[PDB]
Amino acid sequence: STGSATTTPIDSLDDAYITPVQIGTPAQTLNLDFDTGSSDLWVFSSETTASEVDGQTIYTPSKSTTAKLLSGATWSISYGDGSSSSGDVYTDTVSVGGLTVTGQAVESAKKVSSSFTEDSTIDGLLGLAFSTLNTVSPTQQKTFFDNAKASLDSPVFTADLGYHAPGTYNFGFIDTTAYTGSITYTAVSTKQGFWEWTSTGYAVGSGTFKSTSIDGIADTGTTLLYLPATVVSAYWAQVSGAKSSSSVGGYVFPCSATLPSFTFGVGSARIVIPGDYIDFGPISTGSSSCFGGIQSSAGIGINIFGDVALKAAFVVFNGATTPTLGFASK
Repeated sequence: STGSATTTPIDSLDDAYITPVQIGTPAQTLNLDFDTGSSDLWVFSSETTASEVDGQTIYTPSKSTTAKLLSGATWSISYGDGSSSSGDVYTDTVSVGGLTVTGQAVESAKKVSSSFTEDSTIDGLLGLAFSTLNTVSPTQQKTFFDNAKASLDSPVFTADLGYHAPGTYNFGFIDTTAYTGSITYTAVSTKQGFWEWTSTGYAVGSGTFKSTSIDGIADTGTTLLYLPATVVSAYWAQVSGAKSSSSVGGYVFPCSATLPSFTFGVGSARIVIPGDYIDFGPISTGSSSCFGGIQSSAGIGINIFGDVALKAAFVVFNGATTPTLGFASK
């Protein structure tokens, strides 16, 4: 089997991407944030505290003839941005782009933090990291990809995120029309539960490539590109007036600037992030200070190849017995 679904930016900045997902019988369609940096499929639901729902579409398990309470199971998750959610668990039928999994753990939110409430466009998350990170207790649950893997034509999914435009998540096949050149594959460590790999270096604009190993995660659920402070300083030094602002929370730059590109290495190959992808617009409405799309990871503990980087590539998440990542230009 295969599946193919369009993913759409939630706003004009590509702050996140939503993909429609069918849950239950009859289908209830919710727009979920596919997140290769976590491993829980959770949804706003009829059980979510009413004051914490503000425009999201909810899953109502009592209206699904295939929903079953997973007795005793609870979940609770906290994300790198400080947001969180928690609740109980049902199993139900879940379909993405024509690919159907029966018995998928659907984690029903009883509580969500303010950032989720405040984002009316995201009805939940669909985790695509390794199932060892799944938070369901006392019986850890498998991700949608893990449950589908054996049925797929090939044990892979691909992320093809658009810049200010829709893109595609495919399951079970590699669309050879969706990229240019060849796909370069690189090793993955699953030791932290992430799609963790080592970039071979970087360049700023037309500058010379610096060969240096940068360990980080391919994370579709993180908006920006978070890299070591040395790398980020080298980037922003090429932008007149750019500075790191403690009050704003990162590097800002004059909105009048033209940003240079940023290149990252994948083995001997190179992925080029155009400068425009690094512009996240005014820090507040009407400001001439703009927020940068490349930020320091120094306070995180891990480097994160978020959407800013991944949207410049066609990315293969290869879930073979030894997982690997592939990147192609497009």
